[PDB]
Amino acid sequence: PSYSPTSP
Amino acid sequence: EAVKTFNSELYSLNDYKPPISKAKMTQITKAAIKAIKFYKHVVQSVEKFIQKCKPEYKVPGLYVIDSIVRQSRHQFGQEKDVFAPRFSNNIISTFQNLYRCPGDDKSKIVRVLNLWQKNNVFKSEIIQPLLDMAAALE
Repeated sequence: PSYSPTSP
Repeated sequence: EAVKTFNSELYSLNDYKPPISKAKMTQITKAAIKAIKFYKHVVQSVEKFIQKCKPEYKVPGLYVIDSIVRQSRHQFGQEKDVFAPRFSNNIISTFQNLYRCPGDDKSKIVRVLNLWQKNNVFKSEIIQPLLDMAAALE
């Protein structure tokens, strides 16, 4: 559920 | 009020133990993007948060920058995005603040930088000094 620096 | 709503959601990070939820990051990002007319205020607020927040929130603050810049580039186009260029003005100082994070969070910052480099989010003359700052800490 945590944010990861991935493409939106 | 656009800025007030954004500030409210950004500072709500203080209610939570990181890592921060995708849903929360999405809320903050959506409020930033909705407030694009006030992008300078949005950037200022993010930078102030990063300057003043507890060490556990530095990475969350970086993730707010990453999320905003990624969504803006996706939504408005890489060449038209106003957020990365605006964040670049103070970015050396922003990162000096970010690297005052717990030692076990340092790898998380480098990850973000490596991905920004791969995707040319910032020019090399910006990315390299930020990378150099991480290396000088070790």
